Amino acid sequence: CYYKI
Amino acid sequence: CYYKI
Amino acid sequence: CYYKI
Amino acid sequence: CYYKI
Amino acid sequence: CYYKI
Amino acid sequence: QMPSLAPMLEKVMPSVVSINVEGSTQKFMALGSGVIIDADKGYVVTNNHVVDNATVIKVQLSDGRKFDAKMVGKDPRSDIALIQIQNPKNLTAIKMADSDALRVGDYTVAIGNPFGLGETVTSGIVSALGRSGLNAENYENFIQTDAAINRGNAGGALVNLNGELIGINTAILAPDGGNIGIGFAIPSNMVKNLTSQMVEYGQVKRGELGIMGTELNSELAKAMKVDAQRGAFVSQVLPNSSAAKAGIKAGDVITSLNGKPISSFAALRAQVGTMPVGSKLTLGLLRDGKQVNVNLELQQSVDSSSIFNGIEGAEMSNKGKDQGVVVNNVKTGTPAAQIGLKKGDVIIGANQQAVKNIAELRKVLDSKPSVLALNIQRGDSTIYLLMQ
Amino acid sequence: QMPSLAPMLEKVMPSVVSINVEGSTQKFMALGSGVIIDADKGYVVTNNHVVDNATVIKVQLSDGRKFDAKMVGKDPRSDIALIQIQNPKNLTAIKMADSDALRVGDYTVAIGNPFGLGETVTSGIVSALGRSGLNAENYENFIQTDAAINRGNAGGALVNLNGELIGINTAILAPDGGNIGIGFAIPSNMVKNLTSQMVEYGQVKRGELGIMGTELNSELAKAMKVDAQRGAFVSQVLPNSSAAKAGIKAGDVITSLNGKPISSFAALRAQVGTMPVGSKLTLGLLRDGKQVNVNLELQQSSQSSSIFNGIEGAEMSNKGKDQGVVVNNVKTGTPAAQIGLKKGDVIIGANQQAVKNIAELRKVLDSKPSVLALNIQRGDSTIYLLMQ
Amino acid sequence: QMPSLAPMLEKVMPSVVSINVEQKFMALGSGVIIDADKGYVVTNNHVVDNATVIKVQLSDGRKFDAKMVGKDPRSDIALIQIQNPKNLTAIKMADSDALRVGDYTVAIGNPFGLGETVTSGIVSALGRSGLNAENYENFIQTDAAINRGNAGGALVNLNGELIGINTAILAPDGGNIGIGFAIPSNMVKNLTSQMVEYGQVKRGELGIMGTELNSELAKAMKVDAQRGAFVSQVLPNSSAAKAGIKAGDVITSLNGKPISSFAALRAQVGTMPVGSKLTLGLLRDGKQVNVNLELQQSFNGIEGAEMSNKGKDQGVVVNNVKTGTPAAQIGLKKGDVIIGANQQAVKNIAELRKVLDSKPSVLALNIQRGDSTIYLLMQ
Repeated sequence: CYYKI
Repeated sequence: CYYKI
Repeated sequence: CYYKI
Repeated sequence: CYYKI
Repeated sequence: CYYKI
Repeated sequence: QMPSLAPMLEKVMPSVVSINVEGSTQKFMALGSGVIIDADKGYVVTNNHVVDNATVIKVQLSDGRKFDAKMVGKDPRSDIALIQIQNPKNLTAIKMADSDALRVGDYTVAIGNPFGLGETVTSGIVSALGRSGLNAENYENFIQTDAAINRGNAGGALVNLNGELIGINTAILAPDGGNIGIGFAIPSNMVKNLTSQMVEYGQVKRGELGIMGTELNSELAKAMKVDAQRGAFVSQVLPNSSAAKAGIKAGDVITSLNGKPISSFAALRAQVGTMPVGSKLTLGLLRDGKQVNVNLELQQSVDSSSIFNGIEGAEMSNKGKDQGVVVNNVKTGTPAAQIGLKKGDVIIGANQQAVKNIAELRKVLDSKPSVLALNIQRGDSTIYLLMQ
Repeated sequence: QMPSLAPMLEKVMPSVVSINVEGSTQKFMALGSGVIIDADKGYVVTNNHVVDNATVIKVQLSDGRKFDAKMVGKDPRSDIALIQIQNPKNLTAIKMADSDALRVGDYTVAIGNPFGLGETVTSGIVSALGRSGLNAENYENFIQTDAAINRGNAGGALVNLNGELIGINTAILAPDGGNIGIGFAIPSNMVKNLTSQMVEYGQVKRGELGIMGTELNSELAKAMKVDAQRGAFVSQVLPNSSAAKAGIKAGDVITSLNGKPISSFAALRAQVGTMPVGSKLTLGLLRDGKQVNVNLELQQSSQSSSIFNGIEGAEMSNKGKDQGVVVNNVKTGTPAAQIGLKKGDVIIGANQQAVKNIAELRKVLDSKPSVLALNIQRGDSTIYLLMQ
Repeated sequence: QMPSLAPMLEKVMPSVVSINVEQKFMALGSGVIIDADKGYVVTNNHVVDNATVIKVQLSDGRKFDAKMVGKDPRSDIALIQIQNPKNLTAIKMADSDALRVGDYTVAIGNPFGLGETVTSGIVSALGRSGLNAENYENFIQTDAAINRGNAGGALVNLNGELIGINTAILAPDGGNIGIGFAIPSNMVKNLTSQMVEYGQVKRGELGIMGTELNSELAKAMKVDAQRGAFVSQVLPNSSAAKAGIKAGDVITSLNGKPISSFAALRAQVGTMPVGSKLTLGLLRDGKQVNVNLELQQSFNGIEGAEMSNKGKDQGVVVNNVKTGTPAAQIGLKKGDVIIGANQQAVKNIAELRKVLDSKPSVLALNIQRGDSTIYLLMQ
């Protein structure tokens, strides 16, 4: 799914 | 005998 | 099928 | 055994 | 582990 | 300053692709590797045991571009298939060197896709050459390499330190399914000869010379008081064969082909099991301690399972000039004799249409009817047979 | 006069240690390997899973000298630990290399202690770069090798031909637990950025850029008419983020990191997911099919065995301005619910001595008495907790 | 212009063989030619042990019949001899003491009876032992591919010189995982050169007990080195007792070459022939000590009784009697005098021997104990 940085 | 990848 | 030595 | 060609 | 030589 | 393999692989890895296959049998999906042979046309060679029974085939390059590929040819006796990429745009082909120049000791670079991880390059050497016996009916003249090869490397390229294709990784020996340093690749010359046959005709013109024989061990050369301890031993020659036309006596030993020494009969059988009908070649022989050289040319060469798939033990063919499919011989307890096919039956018709030969028969077979009704005849009697 | 690795190895073999650890959870024993980064201070880097739940850590050198090592910093998100040797006496550390210059096909050498056999050296090649997906939440930008790696190589060194460390052997893909020719190691730059943070802070300054993304596949590439078939796909940018200040719009595709092309988004998350807070970097974007560069600067993200060392499942930090040791969130069944801890608990005191922060908190953890009394609060309620 | 091992290998591969040996069983392994003329092939003992039939297949295919020469299962080395050798190719042996971790290796053998298979690797490590605490083990470890059937094969360096004999792999599954062990060539030299000259392995001992040296013992005994041999105790009348090796000493080197561990040191001299003079590097009380030594064994002394002649042809007087010996079963005691045996008088050890050379089923000895004249019986 979506990821974050 | 042998295996087949 | 995985191994963390 | 035997084989043809 | 007390072998002889 | 360090030595490396990176500059060679940066020109070669775009050539190797990962393949994905969807099938049905219990539906299945398979993954493996492939090698771009022709750049413009989109020919990608792979293992036949990779792409059989495949409904959908998508090929992914090294950079991640997806394509759709169509089967073109298959040859399971040697386990080489060929697919063609749809709408080929910007691909890289691999130069194929002569595999007959390989020697035990040369360094090898194996490229493939184990476990869908991605393009994986591994290093090894030529462990041995001319190996066969995994499936004694197959045409296998395998290269042996300790290059790391696991599930998914199949259809991947085996290259020398120059990046030229020297073999297509095929199978490994693993009592645990994981690589223990034993990989097998079909030589590039067998692939070069089998890829060039699927380009012209879509299948293989399996040519036969016409000599029977078996392996030459060390014991038989002591009995035949022959010098060489390995080669092809001619047990007999078939009459009316081009090989018999050339002057080949039984009891002779074959030692070379096109000058190349012969590792084994099963290797020689596999080498020529790929060349098309009519290939001129030279042979080195040893009959009575004398060297004999001769040139040759192939001639052309039937189960009920060669017409049905699953129905063995009933050898059939055409009869006369469009007079039905005659049953030549039937073995007891075989998938045809369980339904009623006896030896001598003349298949006259099926499902209210006449059957004159193996061709008119296959006009309604491929029409796939639910239940089938043959109108064969046991001599003077007219009987019917049912299937499915 | 034969080529060999022995001249290089005799320089580097002292730098690699084996690590023996005893702990409890139910007492157990296990072992991995470590690498000396600073021979003066006694810094040995290893895998965090080698040193997880560790009461006593012993390091044994190449020559057999036994030492003692205390923990420094751990980072289980990337499985990098760092320990310091008690009494550093005449060591030799390894120099490192820039993994961003690594190429697939370069030769590699693995050094570790497989099965407690002692320092074992094994050779291979770079199989692939940017490998990930083996644990989605972890920051993994692995290197792949066909060099032999087994149990005990964990934390060991992976060096090039000049003897420079390029990676730390972490884990293998072995269906049976034995190396099938596929090993993974954490790149050097990742270990350098993480260790150099652990020397100053004993922790990882986890900075964020403020972007949402997913992996750019060939299918999505066609969806957005984007030429690059791999990279980062920007889904949204957060307000007040450096990424917003840099002017990044959603739908942009990231292709390069400081020039270095991106193998995947997962590699990108691990790359800058290790760079310390404030690290200025540039990016290669791609909006409307037009290449765009941008300069950036990481900012803060603001987030128990980090402090407890063995009793985990619950993250905890300081509270407000001198408000004590708050508990952020707890997982069930872990050693945190074994003592009576929930989310929102604020450790204000311990053994009649107040606790204003984690530095005042561990200021009593140092005392190590027989019995602990945690003066926590839940809501306006003040309670105590007893352990050991 | 590419590199390759093929030139080196096409010189060496004729020198490595495959072996076929046959609750009846059939077995397969490998061997390496030591002598071109005599047809001597070295191989692992666990390949040709309990062998009724031994068929050797060369690199070209030529089969041969071989029979046993020597065996020593404590080191897992066995020597066979090809019967009626014709045009055989010996291998050139190198001194394994020149080996170094990181040198490239090449292993040759017959994995799963496939035929001669060549595999590459490096020296993973050296001096490894412990996999059978009672076997003589000083293995070269290598990452070269080695599986079931590679036993008895050749591990050679890049010049083709034989550095070791592939023996066993460390594998939880029975398939190579990059850990293979090979007995060093120098042990093969000392062992096979004994099986030819003596038929078996003349084992010598120094008469010292000892345990390994850990970093924990180095502290307690004020010793500097962290690995070696700790002399616990020396047996009296042993070479070390004679040589003046005292207890609590530490063996650092052997003949100049330093020692990696006691278990390696035990395996080295376990292959040296009896009487092999040598020198040791000791370390006692912080003083470097060198010592020379001479192995030993573990008139006509028959069955544990030392005897020599008495008087002028007055028979053979027994001189010592070890208890719990064949001599103790016969009852003979020290000081006993023989006059005759089996109705034949005995004057010296020659006349005794010519009745022992006659090898009878029972032995009746006409001795005299003290003042009495008695008979003793044997066999």
